[PDB]
Amino acid sequence: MVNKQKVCPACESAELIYDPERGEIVCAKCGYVIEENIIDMGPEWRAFDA
Ligand SMILES: [Zn+2]
Repeated sequence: MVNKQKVCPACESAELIYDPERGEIVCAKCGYVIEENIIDMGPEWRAFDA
């Protein structure tokens, strides 16, 4: 994260789009993802025991 953080830093295409299946947000132009891990709590997904 650096500066505003939005749009496409790649192609200059401000149209992005969301991806609820992965938790992603991609470009609507070049195809480029932005982030794809929109979470940080970790209920029951990492580490296992008992
Ligand atoms: Zn783009």
